[PDB]
Amino acid sequence: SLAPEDGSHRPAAEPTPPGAQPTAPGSLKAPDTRNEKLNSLEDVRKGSENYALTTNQGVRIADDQNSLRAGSRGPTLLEDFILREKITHFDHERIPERIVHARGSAAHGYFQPYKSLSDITKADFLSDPNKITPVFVRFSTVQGGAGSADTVRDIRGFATKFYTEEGIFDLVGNNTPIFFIQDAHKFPDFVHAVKPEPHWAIPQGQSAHDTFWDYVSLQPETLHNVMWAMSDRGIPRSYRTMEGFGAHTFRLINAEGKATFVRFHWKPLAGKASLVWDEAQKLTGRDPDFHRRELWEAIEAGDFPEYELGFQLIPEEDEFKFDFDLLDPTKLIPEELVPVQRVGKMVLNRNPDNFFAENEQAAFHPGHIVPGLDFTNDPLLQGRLFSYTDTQISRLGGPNFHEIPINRPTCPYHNFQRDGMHRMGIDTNPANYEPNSINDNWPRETPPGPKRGGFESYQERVEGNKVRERSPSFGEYYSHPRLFWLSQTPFEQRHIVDGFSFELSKVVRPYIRERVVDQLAHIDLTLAQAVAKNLGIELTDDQLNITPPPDVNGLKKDPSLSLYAIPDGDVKGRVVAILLNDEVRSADLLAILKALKAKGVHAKLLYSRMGEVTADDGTVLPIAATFAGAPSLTVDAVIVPCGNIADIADNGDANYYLMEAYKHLKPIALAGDARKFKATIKIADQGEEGIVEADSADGSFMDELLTLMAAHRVWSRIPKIDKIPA
Amino acid sequence: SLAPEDGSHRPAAEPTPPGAQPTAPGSLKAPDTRNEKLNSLEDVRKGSENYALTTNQGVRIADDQNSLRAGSRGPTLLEDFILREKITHFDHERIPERIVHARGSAAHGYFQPYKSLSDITKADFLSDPNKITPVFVRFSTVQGGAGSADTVRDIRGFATKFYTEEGIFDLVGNNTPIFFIQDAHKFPDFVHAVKPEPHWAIPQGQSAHDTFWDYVSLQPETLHNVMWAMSDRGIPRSYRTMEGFGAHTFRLINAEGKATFVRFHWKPLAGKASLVWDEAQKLTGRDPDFHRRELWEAIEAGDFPEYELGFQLIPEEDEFKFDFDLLDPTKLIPEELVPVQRVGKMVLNRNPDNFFAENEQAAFHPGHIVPGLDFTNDPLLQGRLFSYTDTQISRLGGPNFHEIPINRPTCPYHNFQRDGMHRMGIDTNPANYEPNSINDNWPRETPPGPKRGGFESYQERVEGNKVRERSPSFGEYYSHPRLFWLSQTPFEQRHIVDGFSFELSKVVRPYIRERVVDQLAHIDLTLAQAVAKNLGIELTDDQLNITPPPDVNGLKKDPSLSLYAIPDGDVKGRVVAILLNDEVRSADLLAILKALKAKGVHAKLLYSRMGEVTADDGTVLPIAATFAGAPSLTVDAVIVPCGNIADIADNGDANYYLMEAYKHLKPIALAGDARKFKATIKIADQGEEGIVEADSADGSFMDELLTLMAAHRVWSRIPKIDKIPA
Ligand code: HDD
Ligand code: HDD
Repeated sequence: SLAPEDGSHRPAAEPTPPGAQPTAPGSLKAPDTRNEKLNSLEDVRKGSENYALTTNQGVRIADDQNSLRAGSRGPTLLEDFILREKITHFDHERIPERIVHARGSAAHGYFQPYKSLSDITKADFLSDPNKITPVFVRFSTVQGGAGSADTVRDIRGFATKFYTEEGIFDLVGNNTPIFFIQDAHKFPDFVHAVKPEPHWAIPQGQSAHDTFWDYVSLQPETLHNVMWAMSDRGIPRSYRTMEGFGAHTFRLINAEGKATFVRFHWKPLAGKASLVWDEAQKLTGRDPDFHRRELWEAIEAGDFPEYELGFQLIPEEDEFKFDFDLLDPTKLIPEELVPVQRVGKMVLNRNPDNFFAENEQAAFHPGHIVPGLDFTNDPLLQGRLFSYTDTQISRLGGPNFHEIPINRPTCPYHNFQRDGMHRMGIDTNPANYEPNSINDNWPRETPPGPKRGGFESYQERVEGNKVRERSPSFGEYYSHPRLFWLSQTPFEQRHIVDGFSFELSKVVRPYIRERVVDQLAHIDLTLAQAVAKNLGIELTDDQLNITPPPDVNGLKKDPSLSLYAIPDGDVKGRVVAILLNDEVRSADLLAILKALKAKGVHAKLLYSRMGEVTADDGTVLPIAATFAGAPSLTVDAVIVPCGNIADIADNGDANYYLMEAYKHLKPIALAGDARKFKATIKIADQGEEGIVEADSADGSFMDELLTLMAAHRVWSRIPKIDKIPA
Repeated sequence: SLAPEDGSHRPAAEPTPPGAQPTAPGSLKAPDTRNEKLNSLEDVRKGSENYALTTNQGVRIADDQNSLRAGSRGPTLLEDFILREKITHFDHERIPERIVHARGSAAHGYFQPYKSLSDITKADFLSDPNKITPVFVRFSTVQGGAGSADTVRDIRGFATKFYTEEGIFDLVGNNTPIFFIQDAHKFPDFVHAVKPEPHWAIPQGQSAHDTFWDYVSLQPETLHNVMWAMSDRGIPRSYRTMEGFGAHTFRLINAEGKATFVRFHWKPLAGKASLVWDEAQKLTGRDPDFHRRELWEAIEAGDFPEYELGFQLIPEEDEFKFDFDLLDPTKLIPEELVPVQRVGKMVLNRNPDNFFAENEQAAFHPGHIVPGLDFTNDPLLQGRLFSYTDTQISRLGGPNFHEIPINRPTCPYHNFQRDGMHRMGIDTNPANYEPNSINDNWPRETPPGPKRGGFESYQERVEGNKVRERSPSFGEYYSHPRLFWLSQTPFEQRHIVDGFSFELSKVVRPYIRERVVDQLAHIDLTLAQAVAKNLGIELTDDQLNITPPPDVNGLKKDPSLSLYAIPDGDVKGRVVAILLNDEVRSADLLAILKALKAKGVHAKLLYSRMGEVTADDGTVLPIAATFAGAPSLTVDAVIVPCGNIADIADNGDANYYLMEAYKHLKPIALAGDARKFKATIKIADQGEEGIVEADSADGSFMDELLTLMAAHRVWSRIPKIDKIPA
């Protein structure tokens, strides 16, 4: 019942490209990768090799194949305590998934600042460019269950737990710089509207349904984040290729007590890249685990996800200086007005050992701040502070959630709190209260100060009556949506139009579509007309006369809002499909593989069956997957080397592979006789931008392909795709 | 007052076909559809129209848009009890999902027997053909979470709660007649192996991964249910078009105390029908809720799902008369040996009101039997009896899950059990123990009897030592897989071959593929060779020499094991895509639509945009969805009426629609000029079986199409589709 004699059951404990080895728990794959937090989990990591199988009580089991019965065809006996322990534990494996962001993928890593920020913050983790702070990061979707798909259109979560020497700091952000709503009190209304509808629990992972567009049409504050969700930001290529944002204005507090307003940013060093909608959708079926898998494999390959932490900083005296309210989380701060200052780099360099223990049980909460940080009055942030503590009581079984290993501080924690379900800490303090004389008052309060001080809130002035009232300054809904729209490239605009058109086409009640289109007419008439057309709606004269909203502080556009306007391509960690034939020209493959390796681009070798093919020079080529098993959806570009092309010329799946990649705007490269495939995707003999062709795969051929891959997708091809049946 | 003044926000309370109206809670959609259980839920149904919005304590809310703060831009106050109640309930909405069958869709209905079964069972619900028993049924997948996709390849659950006059009877079955393993002690090993792998939590909703095939390769008892899952059984068209089975041998006990062994069956009156793999997988992406949705809409349309309950019955004296053990749940009872006797009909005729409250909280458990039934020593069933009670303690929060309204018996329940979390029932009995004199010993035990008696177990003889030992009678693994294989049509066999080839191709460790192939070589060499070819694996002479397993009691096949060998087509409730153009020939549409209506087949009118198109004669045609919005995956056939075909002849989506429908073997009909599309799918001028074509949609056109639909798919097309790129 055992391992194969060759040791091929066990993956190498070395960095390896996606698909080369089976994936494995982080500590077995990369045992020499360490940080303070990873090491501190060693008390609870449990091995297996050479150990006897036991009950949870430590009793060795002799027969784990059978229940205890009265004769071998008889009834099962109640005294079989081994069976009931095993079954009882199985029967209770599940815990409540998170209310929102139930679907997510996580990894370990570390953070360090570029330079001390003690001028603006006394936060210890930002005080020294050579103090490393471990992190645990969870990326997520928002609406779907823990078993929903990755590549849905949705906001993405981006939560980072920093295990600092002065306490845990959780920066709990999303991949867009705003949220749908203004006050936490409306959170259950918004989330109930986007979630599956309550009578039938449909649809999963989709805002494309009546209730969501109902709420949107009636709550125009939502339109800004909806524009982002309908843009390609809603369907990222990978969690490594999206931005992160804290959304709210927080405060930094320095040693001298000065407060500075701050918004948080994460910049992806692998660049910004998203899928296209037909590709993302079809991908939730071909591989609902695509982003989870891609993150885990990138880490196993050494393509560590890296992010730059950046701050937008606004002096206190500048609170009222924009034409929007800094505390309104439906408003972004344009980088043209306030630049992002580089703060530090985060590297994710190890996967967890057990998803449930480390990922599913992790609890992030934006109230977990540290000295040198503070809140503001943002009314959405204010209510979040209540929820993230409260929800852990059911999700994680009670108030000792900070004792679940993933959640534990690596710095000291001591206080007079006691008991609770599943209490691990055994307190020896004679006192469980303070003030106490019986333990000389320990543990003791600590005055605030420059470093290692107690937490004291910034003494912000509060003046007003007790009111349930929206600030009048929040009552503007169109100008940020319009600034975002004007900042996208024409093809990004087209995809926004297509997203609204596609979603609203799935709204059954036509008046809801109409009301949404009327809201679009208040943002931008070209957008509104283009959506209306697709819905067979005609704008009224009044609608055509709606005055567009004002510019944002004089800005006609801000290109930092676009995924693609300013190139920031990085091909390392991307992947190519190489479509094999039964007689590959080995000279082509040599050159292809060598150029890709030089840029850290991975390859997957595909064929019409599994096993091996032999190349022209006798090289045996192992096959990663079939053309159907690993579709073009899962790769960044497609290369077809020369060889016996007749072998694959009339294979439907091979031809379709190229048609799907073509439709989805990916680079394709055809060497020698592989150019016969140009007829399948209707390329003229002259060739075209985005299809690489030559007599063979040489220096030039690969350089070309790699240049296209750095530009991500071939946007100039878009007019040519609506005619192809794919 | 936000409803549209035309009342179009509210769906009509009358049966309407899929897509015609928004879906609704069953009691608002079909208020006159009643049964005793639905009626008994009235005490907890909560309405809404005309009511003031309140806290849960009944306090009217004035402003549900804002938190209470100090100043309208000030901090949120802890005294906002309205905010905290509303966020608290939200923060705790989730409960743990089911350990297995997390993904399920459910409906209300009723059951009635055809005639009294008093001669063979004293079960009250089967005693009288005029006794109607309310039921609640949940259908499910097995592996994936509650938010996973419906049309995965997996076993399906089919669980029926009968609310009988003598107690709840739960018939908790699946859509295949056996299970993967023999003894309940291995259920967590099997389930852990099929579920997402523990390091990374991948893959969702798929057995296509290493650990599953590792376990199967090492436990040949699994192979029979694996054959079922690899066939088109693993991807049903609808919950209305699969079979249901209790799997285990149970007992019926009559008034005279005679036991008869029984296996339970559900026959779908809508026939057996499945998807094909490429369609199924793509549909998990285009509509992960397809089966849930199809069930709900069939019920709203009046196409109620109906099933006939049947029994395979075996006298006690025949226990040992088969080549396999009756208590072995890896073995089926071939209907050629033991016919299914028709017992009664179940009709599902109303959707729930609230999915969480009725579907998510429902608790089914096969130990919930009633006098007139009993168990056997089947060692899988024996362990199930422990699990389904235990698991509710966490899932539903304690031992009072029977007081959750969907779970309550409709008949009396009284006992001495008290307290527990969530206790609803307020006991007034002076006594909470028996025997007692202080309440005259009430409630009292009831002797067994012909009717309305207490439950007494059949006094089966037990003789043996206390052993953890598998019966040697269970040690045969191959002959049932082989009988199943030999019973399939050739196209079914090919689909089995492709299901194994596709799954093993996702298994990263090659030695596991090889070991599975070797197991197949023990079942049937043709199967094993065909899967080996697809994997690039060469059978050894030893493997080519393995002698096949014996016939099952002289059977070389049983056609009842095939989905399609014996025609059982039913078109009612199926759906057709109609591809419109901007000037449709109205006479064609009249003929098509009326022909479909007469046979209970639905239509969806599709185009390149939403809104309307106008026919030749000026009739205005409402568009249901776009070609891309409602892909051919979601229909059973496609009809292209004549008109201005030039409108759509160059539309990539229109073309691809037909290519996808064609690849997946679906009937396609083309009228007048729509026949120019013949070139898109490569049909010969003189046409082919499975393509209907004529000058118009008059005469025999619609009959020919409906005939194809009654046969489900165009299996003869299979050799044609391999070369088409779609
Ligand atoms: C007042 C309610 C509330 C509102 C207004 C917000 N959140 Fe939240 N959030 C929760 C209440 C909550 C929560 C219900 O507490 C969750 C799910 C359950 C839990 O553990 O946290 C959560 C989870 C959650 C996660 C997933 C953390 C993880 O991976 O485990 C992220 C990334 C965010 N939130 C980010 C945001 C952003 C960017 C918001 C707007 C700027 C926001 N939340 C507003
Ligand atoms: C000893 C463990 C055990 C084993 C051997 C089985 N089950 Fe089971 N089953 C459970 C333990 C369990 C459970 C974990 O207790 C579940 C999930 C949560 C629940 O309430 O019951 C369940 C759920 C469950 C459901 C879903 C009910 C619903 O819709 O809520 C169905 C249809 C079945 N089972 C059917 C089967 C079949 C056909 C089996 C093999 C013949 C089988 N079970 C063996």
